[PDB]
This record gives sequence, structure tokens and C-alpha cells, in this order.
Amino acid sequence: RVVYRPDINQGNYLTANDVSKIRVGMTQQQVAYALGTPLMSDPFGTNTWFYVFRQQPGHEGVTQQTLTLTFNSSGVLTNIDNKPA
Amino acid sequence: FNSEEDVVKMSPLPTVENQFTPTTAWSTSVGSGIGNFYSNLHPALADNVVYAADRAGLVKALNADDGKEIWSVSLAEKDGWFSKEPALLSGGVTVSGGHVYIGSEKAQVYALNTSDGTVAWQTKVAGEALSRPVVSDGLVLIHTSNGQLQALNEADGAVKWTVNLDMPSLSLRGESAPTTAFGAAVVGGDNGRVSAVLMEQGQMIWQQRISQATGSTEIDRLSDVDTTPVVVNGVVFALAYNGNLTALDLRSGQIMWKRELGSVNDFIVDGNRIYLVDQNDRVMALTIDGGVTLWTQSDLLHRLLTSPVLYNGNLVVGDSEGYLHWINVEDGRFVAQQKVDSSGFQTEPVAADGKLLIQAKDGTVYSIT
Amino acid sequence: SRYKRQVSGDEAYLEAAPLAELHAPAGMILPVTSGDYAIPVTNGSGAVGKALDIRPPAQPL
Amino acid sequence: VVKDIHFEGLQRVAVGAALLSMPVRTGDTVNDEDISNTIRALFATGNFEDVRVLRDGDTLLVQVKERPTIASITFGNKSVKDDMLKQNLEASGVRVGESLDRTTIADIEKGLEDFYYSVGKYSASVKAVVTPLPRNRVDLKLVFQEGVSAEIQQINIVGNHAFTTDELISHFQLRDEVPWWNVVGDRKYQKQKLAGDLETLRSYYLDRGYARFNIDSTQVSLTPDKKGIYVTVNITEGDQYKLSGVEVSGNLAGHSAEIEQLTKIEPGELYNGTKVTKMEDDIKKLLGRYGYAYPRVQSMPEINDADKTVKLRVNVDAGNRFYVRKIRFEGNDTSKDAVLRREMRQMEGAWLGSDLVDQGKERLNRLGFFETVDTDTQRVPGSPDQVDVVYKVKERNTGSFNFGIGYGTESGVSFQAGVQQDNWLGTGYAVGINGTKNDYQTYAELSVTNPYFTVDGVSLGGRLFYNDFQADDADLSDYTNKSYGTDVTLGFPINEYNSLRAGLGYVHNSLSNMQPQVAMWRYLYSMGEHPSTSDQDNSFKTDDFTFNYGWTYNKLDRGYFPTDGSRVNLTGKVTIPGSDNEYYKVTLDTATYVPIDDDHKWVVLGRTRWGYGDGLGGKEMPFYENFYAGGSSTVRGFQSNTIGPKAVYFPHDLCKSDDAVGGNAMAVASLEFITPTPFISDKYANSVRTSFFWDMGTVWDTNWDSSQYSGYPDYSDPSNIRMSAGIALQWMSPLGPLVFSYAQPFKKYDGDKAEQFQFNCGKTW
Amino acid sequence: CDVGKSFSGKDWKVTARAGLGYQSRMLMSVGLNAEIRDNVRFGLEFEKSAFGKYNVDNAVNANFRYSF
Amino acid sequence: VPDNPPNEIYATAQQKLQDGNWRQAITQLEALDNRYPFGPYSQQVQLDLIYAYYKNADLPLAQAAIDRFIRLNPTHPNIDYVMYMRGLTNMALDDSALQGFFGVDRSDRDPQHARAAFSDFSKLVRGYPNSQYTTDATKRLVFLKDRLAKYEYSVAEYYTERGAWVAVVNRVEGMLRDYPDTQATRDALPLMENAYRQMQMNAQAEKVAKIIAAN
Repeated sequence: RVVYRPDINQGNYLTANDVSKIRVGMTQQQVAYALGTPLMSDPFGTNTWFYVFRQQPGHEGVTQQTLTLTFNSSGVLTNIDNKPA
Repeated sequence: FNSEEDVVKMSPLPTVENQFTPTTAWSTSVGSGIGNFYSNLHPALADNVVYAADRAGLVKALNADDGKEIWSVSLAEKDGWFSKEPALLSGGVTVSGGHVYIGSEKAQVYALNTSDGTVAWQTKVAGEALSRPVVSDGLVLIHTSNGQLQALNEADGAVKWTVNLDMPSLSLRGESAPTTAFGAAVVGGDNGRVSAVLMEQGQMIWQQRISQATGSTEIDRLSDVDTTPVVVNGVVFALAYNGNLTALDLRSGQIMWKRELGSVNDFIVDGNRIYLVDQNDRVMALTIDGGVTLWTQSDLLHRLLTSPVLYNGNLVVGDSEGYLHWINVEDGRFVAQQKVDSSGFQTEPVAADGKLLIQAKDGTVYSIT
Repeated sequence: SRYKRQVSGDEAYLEAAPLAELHAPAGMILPVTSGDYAIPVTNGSGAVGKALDIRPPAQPL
Repeated sequence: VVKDIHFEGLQRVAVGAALLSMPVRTGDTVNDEDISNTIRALFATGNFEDVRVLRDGDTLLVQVKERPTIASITFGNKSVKDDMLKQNLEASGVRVGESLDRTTIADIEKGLEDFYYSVGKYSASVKAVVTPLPRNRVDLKLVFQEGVSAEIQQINIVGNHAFTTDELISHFQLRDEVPWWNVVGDRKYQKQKLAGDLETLRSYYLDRGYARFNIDSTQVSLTPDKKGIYVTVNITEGDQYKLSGVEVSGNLAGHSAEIEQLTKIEPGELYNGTKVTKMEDDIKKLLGRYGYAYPRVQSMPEINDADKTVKLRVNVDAGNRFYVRKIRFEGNDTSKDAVLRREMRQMEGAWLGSDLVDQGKERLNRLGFFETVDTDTQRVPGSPDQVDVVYKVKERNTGSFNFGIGYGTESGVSFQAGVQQDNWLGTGYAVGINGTKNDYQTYAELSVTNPYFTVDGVSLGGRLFYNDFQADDADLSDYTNKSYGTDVTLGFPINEYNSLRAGLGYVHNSLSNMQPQVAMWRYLYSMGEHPSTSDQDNSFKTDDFTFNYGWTYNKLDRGYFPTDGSRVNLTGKVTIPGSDNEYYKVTLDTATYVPIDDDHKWVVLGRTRWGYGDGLGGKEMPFYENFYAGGSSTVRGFQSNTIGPKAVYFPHDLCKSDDAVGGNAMAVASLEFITPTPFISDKYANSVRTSFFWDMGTVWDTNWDSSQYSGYPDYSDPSNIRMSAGIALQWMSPLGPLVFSYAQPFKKYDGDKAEQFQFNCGKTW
Repeated sequence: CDVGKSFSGKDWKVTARAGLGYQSRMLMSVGLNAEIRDNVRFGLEFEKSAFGKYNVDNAVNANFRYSF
Repeated sequence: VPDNPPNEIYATAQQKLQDGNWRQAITQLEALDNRYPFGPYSQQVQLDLIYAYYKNADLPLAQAAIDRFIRLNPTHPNIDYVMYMRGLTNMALDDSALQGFFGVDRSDRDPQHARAAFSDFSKLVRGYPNSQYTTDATKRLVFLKDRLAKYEYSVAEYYTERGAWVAVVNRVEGMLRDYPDTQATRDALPLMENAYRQMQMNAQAEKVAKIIAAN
């Protein structure tokens, strides 16, 4: 039930090979340098960055290539996951 | 609205007095015109024959005595239907050999044939040829609006060389005439200097920055100096392009006596006397040797004047409302005043072999006695 | 010239809801803060609004 | 040897601030060095310059001259906002209640003089005058006696062989001649505008293939009275040129197929400039789409004059991401925030789209509430990726008040009021009232509308009104009418081209003082009553619950002097059951533009309108809702509404008339062929436009009993069409956009009329 | 239809203007308007209309545009 | 005004001030200034002038005058008074338009005055915590903080109804990081939970709910 919905889109643009440009065992520095700065971090303790790619041109679908990844207590990568849904 | 005028006005009319009987002879007209546009197109004279011009259209040929024409040529061109593109002549006609020359405002220098009125040739030039085309030994050099002092040859209609000059950003409509000397030419510029070039090759050797120019550069500036220099005894009396009058040498061209008692339009010399126009009607006089002021009348103040010319004991001057303000050679009274036309005087008169002439705004030619 | 209300003063800013602080349940921790922040109590008796006399100090001598 | 200090009445400065650099320091023996030091100190501070210091005993006076201060301003100016001069004088170093020394006289003098020079008034004289008021004070007397205008005279050009000067100027801003009857541009001198003129001319050349074209100089002469300026330009027209492929090259993060496809071209074809501009901008647009923020497009040519052909290079690069973190606002002091957000096209927490923010700013300005809107893109500290735009706005007052009073010969005492409020409580809403009454009309209404009933654009509007026409031109149509009612509506865009709006409503009408004529009598007979048809003291009431629905469109290339696009329209109603006059109607309009030429100066124009309205339960649609046709709007030549059938007045046998009555079946079409002005000079030949035309029209009843009234021009004939033809001008006057029109209807029917002349104003529909 | 040329004043505003329009019946008129520094712009007016058959000769008019 | 012996016009202005009618006291004192810009009164003149300005509901003049008084003698045995007047000036300037007798909400016009007033009153209460102007300033600070937080609440709610379900969580996060004592946070947390839940990141909304249940 659409009438006229101008564009919608959220932070942290993403391509494909970029996320391949990281892997387990990397600190915050190189990963930031890879994929810019995260626009959604959890300020509730555990240092974790939330890269969410959600765009919606209107009338059709909400693609949200969700990506999470947690760091060491010192900031080194420990685990990641992609999620297109 | 008719309530948007704020300016220092002029004196209405000078002291009517008719010691002499100022008189006209005949008045022919050669079609509009000159209009409002400032220009330099003054009509010329040759051996009982004169030739006029206009701003947009044609030329003509007349008799010195009867105001009856001889022939008429136009220089327009049909364009589409009923348009007839304008020709835009704006360079005072002159005379040499069996021809004329016209400076048009579109880089064209026509050169017509005396008798019939045919085109001997027509040579494109640089800039916007404006100033008075002068002849000098087959080299009819002219000035322009880009400093480019070209030098054209008559028979061919071809360039001989080109000596560049300078220019400020903003400029008065400065159109210095050239001058001949022994094969060396001295011409005013548009910066505040005067140079001296030798004719045969187009290479100047000597220069001097005599004065200044107008525009956010305030020295004596509001002076419509026809910067035409004149020379006597080599010592050139090249007055000031803008007011700091000075006398200079033939070879060196160094200051003889800089007396900033000028802000000029044009002038003449007669042996000792020199007559000026101080951009503010302040007609005066002085001796050749140096700074003096035999007299000065200025009641004409702020009337739009034209450059004067000697006439058998009197100086004749034109106002912006068609009046001839006849003046004693020395002081300084007004020997005669005579209203002739209501169109408007903006160009210069000329005198030769008694025959005296002047142009109006539109109904150009009058035959002042 | 549309504001004379908050000029002569009124007891409007008075009786604003005082400030309490949250408290973190187990596990997570409320974020650290900084910046725009009430000064400590530093109690006095400077009255409120009209009960105080906004007057120019005397000479000053 | 001197220890005491001297300061003869500083009277404005601190005493220690004067003892800072005094060589009379305690325990410091003084010498000629003391004289030098005190002179240098009194001069370095520059506050005052009087001093008399020597080697004289134990005392040592260091005098002071106090010309400051000043608090006053005297003018002076004649046609310039004085406060602007106050600002500029602040920018020079002076202001009320402050020290002032005569070293500033020439400074401010020539500052304002060059100001006037820039404005074009190249003659002025500012006089600095001060008058000592007690012991410190003076006045600031400035008189302004200046020139007048120094207007333009001519703008000639040298070397323009390809074209002529006239059409070249056209295009320009600083027009030559201001005609007394086609004022479209007015002439002055704006040194800055000369640059824009130069650039637009150079572009004009570069959009034909003259690659190697370049200006080479410029003169601005001046006549020796500062009344007429001259201006000249030199050129080198070079030649035309061709292309050979396009050679994009750079780092594009891929991202090439769509690029190349976005750049294909027909070889050996004339170089275009503006096409290159559009193409490079479109590259920028695609990059903005993919996410990067600040792209670059540079195109240097690579010319083969021998081949008359240039291989155009293109070197581009993307840049970075540049996310936006928090879009703030500054200025909206009385306009609620939630307004200034919904007018945006850049959602916080995303990638920055430059064009998006600019389209925003544009929208915002277009909202009408504000007066001055400027942007910024400051960067957050620390992070290299995040920024946060801000919007500087300064709103102005919005609502308005009206009041008028009058009286006439054929009109009673006029009254007029209404509180037009645009931005009520800065809450998006809009409200207004009205009112007028002499004798015959008593118009009044009420207005309520919310342009945002939803967060998307779905509007909503209300309306109430009162209408009491009271005409008494005893016997033409003059059916006295009182009527009022109200309605609501919706409205919501779908494609920034189309639109819909489907309103409800309600209306109650009161007929009164009907006259004898059959059509209305027919309607009534089908309404149930039975008026004695020989006396005209009549009246009738009614109530109906209406329904509206429509659809609009626009595709015009421009908004002024259209040349290509369309404009269709539609509107229908239906009386919901429970009403008392079951009818329905449909209108339809259409404008159509087709440029038969590629230079867009020869265009055809096709207009058409349509209509239909019919009752439902054998009840003719009430005659106070009937169509019309004829007039300088849709059917030229005739008078207004002259087309159509005529009334039939009962006898108090039958007869006819010529006063129009209208009906319920409209149809009209027209055709035009735009054509330039074959006479006037092209100095301004773009601001006049005309065509030829050959129009149509028709109107007829649907329920006329064509049988009995055979002694009358039948009206169930749906074919009676009346055609006309002629020409018509269009050009802005010093008064308003005018459309002269002088046609002559060749055909007609009886009772109709002809109006040879047609003078209108601004048919900008 | 009819508006006047550029006219105003320093702390005031003089205006001279005539009147017609494309529009109610025909609207033939002429008048003026005056402005105070901040808000109000208003003046006087004479008019001439066309009521149906005949034409309305006279109409005077007050005005008060009080922006706010 | 006529020029007259200065102390006399000072007394007259003082009395007229005490009466209450400002305009004439304003003008008389301003003329006393402009006629003796270095009399022994000038300081007291500055005091009374800013006072009358503030009371005359004509702010910007008084603001510039405060600036001047500061820049002349930044140190002074009474400057705290100037500070208080600064803060009151700003706070007054917050609520502006024609809603005075309307009694309508005032939350979220442009707030870039409350922030000033906050900085300034804080500067005061830190500087000279002994003057008799403290506690009122504290109360004003509290009200100012709350009126600030309501702003972010408004914008966050708007986004929630719009759809930018990242910006909402980010801004309410910053808020929770800056004014973590008002009522506004305790009324905005549900928005943050709803936002998290909207973007399938329930692993956060659960903890948000833990918070909101703990209070």
C-alpha cells in the first residue's frame, strides 16, 4: 500500500570484496581503515561494532545486509558474521 | 519621473555682444548622422571640395561654395529583408592624393576614389580603428583601441608593421592622433606616456611617461585631450594627454617645462601664443617659452565645448547648443556670439583657405562666413 | 517584540521536576557521560524569582 | 633625575596604561634617552600626538591632544541605504562613540567613492566635517553630492564573421537599448556582470564546435562626462571541429560498463560543449548514486586541427564515503522543528549525497515560510569520515491583515476584511477568513488546511462559505440565489508529475425570483413541483451531499513561455444517494506542445476540452451547474459565452432572445503554430511570441424535446460548430504579460455575436 | 493587468498605478498605495466594473495590508 | 533632553527608574553617558543601563552592553552580577513568539540559546559560588537541562515515525550519554528498544528492556 515514499537509506555503505578484505586476528585500526568508521556501536560495555547496510528505494523490499563483529578486550577481532535478510 | 537629476550645471548664455556681424552662408545636410555616440568624424576639405560622413550610412561630396553635392555612396548591405546592416563609420575623414580614408568601428579602413567614389580597396585591421587617419609618405598609419599602431600603405592596402602599446583596465576614449617628424613618428598613448617611432621600420627609440590618466587614479583626468602632439623647432610641444602639460625635445624628448596648468581637448600654436581647453571651458592663453597666463575666461564653465581652431584673428568654439563664441586673440572678451543650430555640436571644426566649416549632430554641414 | 512573559520574570522555571539517576541492572553498564551537567548542591539561600531582588549593586564604592 | 609623572589629564585611559612605557621609571636616571623614549612611546600608542618633552629639572610634562571622541552621524546620501553605509564605515574602523583621527578621512572618502564608482555613479564628492563639542566631542557631517548614472551606449564586437553582433548580444544581460514598449531588461553598469556576460558568450561559442575560440582583450572606454560608457570585445572565431570517441581514464572502483555506456557518441560529429557538461554531471550523478560524496570530472581536449577533430579525454575519481552524523538547525525561532525535517531528502545516519542536500535546500527555500536559507558542511572533530550539515535560516513574518471600504453608483457601501495567516503557530497549518458586501453579494468563507496529515505528503483541507447573489437586472437571467455549505478534501502526489484529490462535501441552495423560461421550468417539472408559469415570484430549496475526484499533470519544459510538454486534467462529481438531485458530470482539459524544429522556435500547440453532465433518475441536472463555451479563453472571436442555445420566455405566444443560457454538453479544440517576429530587431526579439490559429467549439442540450418547438432553432442538434481563425501576440509590457488577439469569426449561427478585438492579461495557465 | 512603475521613498513609499485584470466581473480601476517603514502598505483607489448588462461606474476603495 | 548639571540628571534618572517607567529613564541615562563618557558614574551608569535594558524587554542592546562591561574591566568586585544578567538575558530570549497568553508548549523551537545560557550559568556557579545569586541559578540550570533534553526527544520521535531506524538509536544513545537524569530519557528508552527490535538486532533490545524494567 504505497502512495509516494522518497528514498530511505542508512549508514555504512558496503560492497562485496571489502568484507573479504578482513579476517580473524585484526585490530580496530586496519579494519576501520578498510571499511570506514562504524556508525553503530554498542556503548553498553563489550566493544562491538555494528555495520548495518539497510537501503529501501521505496515500494519494494527492505534489504539489510547486516554485519556484526566483536573485538578483543584490547580490540583484536575474535568473531564476525554476515547476514543478508 | 522627471526628478532624478543632480549635477553641477553650467552658465546659461554669455553676455550677448555683436561687435562683428557673425553670419552664415549656406547650410546643406547629408543625412543622419552622428547621434549621441561620441566619435571623431570631422568633415574635411580639398581644393574647393569637401566630403562629409555619418555614423551609420553614407558619404557625400560637396562644393566649397554652393552646398550642392557631387555624388553619394553608401556602405550598407541587405540582410534578410528590409534590414540593411549598419556600417558604423567613426573615424574622421581625411584627404591625400586622388583618395579618402575612413575609420570604421569594425576594423575596416575603407579608402575611396576621389572623382567617382569607388572602393580602391578595403583592408581589415586590428582593434577598433577610431582615431584620425593621417597620411605620411604612402604610410597612412592609424591608431586603435588595442594600442596597435598599424601602418597601412595606400596603393596596396597592406600592413607594413605593427608597434604594440599598453593600456589600463578602464580608459577614457583616448584616440591620440599621430605626428610626423623627419621620418620619425610621435604619438600619444592611453597610459600617460608618449612614444616616438621611426616610420620606415616600426621601431621606436625614445619614450617618456609625461602624465597620468583617468579612473580611480586621480590626477588631472577628466580631460578629453585629443592627444595630438605638435612640434616646432624639434622641441615638441606635446601637451598633456590628461593635464600635466609639458614641452619636450625632438631626440631626447625630455621635460622642458612641466606646467600643470592644463586639462586639454586639443590646441594650436601661433609663433608665441597657445590656446587650450581646460576640460572645464577655462579657455586661456600662454607664450611658447614657458609658464605664463596672458588671460583666462571661464564663464563658459561646464558648457560642453569642442576643440577650437584659429581663424584670421579670432578663435572659434562650439557649444553643445550650436553657438559660435568668437574671441579676441588675446584677452578675451566675446567679440561675437551667434546661434546656428539646435541639434548639438560635439566634433571639431576646421579652417582652410578662408573656407570655414563645421559639422552638427545630424544636419551636418554649415558654411560659417 | 513578542516576548514580555519571561521578562518581568515569573515563577515558571520554578518547580521543574528535579533530577534522579538511573541505575544499571546486572551484566551491562550504563554509558559513561560528560558535558552539560548540573553543578553540585553548594546550598545557599538565594531566593527564587520574585522572592529575590534583582537590583544593581549599590555604588560600587 | 626625574621620578614623578607627566599625564596632563588623560581623562579617558588608565594612568598605568600610560606609565607602561614611560622612561621616568623609579630609580631610573633620565637623559636624552628619556626624551627619545617618551616621544617614541607617545607616538607608538598613537592615542594622542601632542608632546613637549625636554631636559628640564625635576618635572617632566608629557602633554596630550585629545581630538576624540565622536558620537554622531550626518548624511548625506541620496539614493543608498544609509545603514549599509554605516556597516561599511564600521568595516573601515569608525563607529559611534569611538576615537577617530584624520588619517581615516581619505580612507573612508575613497572607500565610498569607489563604492559609488562600482555602482556606476562615476561622479561624487564626500565631505568630512567635524565640529569641536566640549573638550572631546565632534560631529560627523558627510554630504553626498554625486553624479547620475553613466549609462551604456553600445556594445560592439570585432571579428564575429560567423554570426552578427545583434543576435549575439540578444543572451546578454547588459542590454543596449531599453525600448519604451518591450522592457525586459534594464541597463546600468555592473563591473561584475561583465564577467558573467563574457562567460555566457564564450559558452555560446563552445556549443557549436568552435573549440579553439578564445577572447583576447576587453576595453571599457569612457566619454569625458561620465554619462556614456563604451564597451568592446575582441575574438578569434577559429573554426569548427569534430570528435573521435571518449576516453574516460582513472580509478573508478571498477564501475566501467555503465560508465562507457554513459559516454557513447556518434563519431565525426560536431563537438558540443553543453553536452560534455551534461555528461560529466551525469557521471557525478551516478557516483552520488553509488555512495561516494565528492567526485571529480575534468575534460581536457586533445585537438587535431588538421583533422578538424578533437579526441576528448575524461579523467575522474571518486574519493571517499563521508557519512553524515547529525543534521542540525539554526534559526527556526518560531517555526516548529518537525516542519523543517519532513522537508528533506537526506536521512540522518547515511552517506552524504551532495545533490540530495542541495535539492533539500532548494525545497526548503521553496516552502515560502523563510527568506534566507544557507547551508554548511562542517566536519566533526577527530573522525575523518563523519560530518554533519547545518542549515542557517532566518524566517520572516508570515500572516497578513486586510481591510478595505468603498461605495459606488451601481454598488453599495463596500466592506472588506480577513486575516490571512500563512504559518499559523509555525505549525504547518494555514488559516484565513474573508468578507465582502455592497448590496448584491455577501461573500464570506473560512479556510483550514494541513499540508501534512501523513508523514509522506498526504494533505487535507477544509472549507466553509456563504454566497447570496442578489442581482435584479429585471429580466435577463437574474435568478436570485442564496447558497452556502462546506466541504473537506484530500490530495496527494504520486510521481511529482501526477496528483489526485478526492473530496467530500455538502451544499444547500435556495432558488428565488425565478423568471419564465422553459429549460428551468423543465428541470422543475422533473423535480416534482408545478410552478404556475405566468408569475415570476418564485423560489426553491435543496440539499445535496456531493463528491469530488480529480487528477492533474504537468510536463512543460519551462514555466514561462512554454515550448514542449503537456498539461492534461480531469474532474468529476457524483451526488451520493440520499441527496436530492441525482446527477454527475465530467470535465477534461488538455494542452499539448510539439517543437517542429530542433532550435525550439517553431512549435505547434494543440488544445482541447470536453464535458458531459446528465441526471440519473429522470431528473435533469440542476441548471445552476451547466457548461458554457465562447470567449477569449477557449473560443476566440465571439464574446464570452455567446455560443450555445437560448432561453424561451413564456408569454406574459412564445418568443426567443439572444442572451446566452448554456447547457450540459461541451466540446472545443484548437490548433496553433508558433512563429517568430519577422519585423522587429533581434535586440529583444525573444520576448515577443505569436502564432496562427483555427479554433472550434460546440454546446447543446441533451433533453430538449426537439419535436414541439420546431419553430425555433433546434438544440438537440449536437453538431452546430462555429469556427474562427486569426493571429495573436504575447509579450511582457511595463504593465503585465499581455496577449493581444484580433481574429474574425468567418462562421457563426443566429443569435451569436462577434468581438473582433481581444485584450487579456497574463494567460499563464 | 495594470501595475505602476518603480516608485517609493526613503522612510515612505509613493506609488502610482492603474487597474484592470483578467478576472467577478470586469475590473477597471486606478489608484495608489503608501507604505510605513515596517508593515503597512496601503492607499486609495477608484474603480469601474461591468455588472451583467450594464457597467458599474463608481467604486472607491480603502486598503490596509498589515503584515505581521 | 536638555544638557544640565550631570549628577542632577543622574538623580532624576535614578528616581524615574525607581518609579518604573523605563523609556525616559533609559534615554536620560544614555544621554548622561554620552555627555560624560568618563565621569565617576560611568560604571554605575553601565550597571543601571543594562538593568533598565533588561527590564525594557529589548535584549540585544543589553547583550552588547554586557559584552562591553566585560571587555573593559574583566576583573571587577561585582562582575558576577553581570554574569547573572547574561544568563537571565539568554534564558528570557529562549521563549519568544506571540504564544504568551496562549499558554502553549515551547519545547522545540531552535534551542541555540539554552545551550549558551547553560554554559554561562555554569561559568557563574563555578566562578563565584558565594554570591547570593547561586541557588536561583541552580534551579534555572535544572530547568534548562530538561528543556534541552526535550529537544532530542522530539527529533527522535519524529525519526521513529519516519523510518530512519539507525539515526534514532544513535541519537538516543548520545542523549543517554549526555543528559542521563531527566525524565526525557526515562520516556525515550522504549523508542530505542523499538528501534533495535525493528532492525532484527534483538540481542540489544533485550538489554534495553532489562534497563527499562530496572526502572
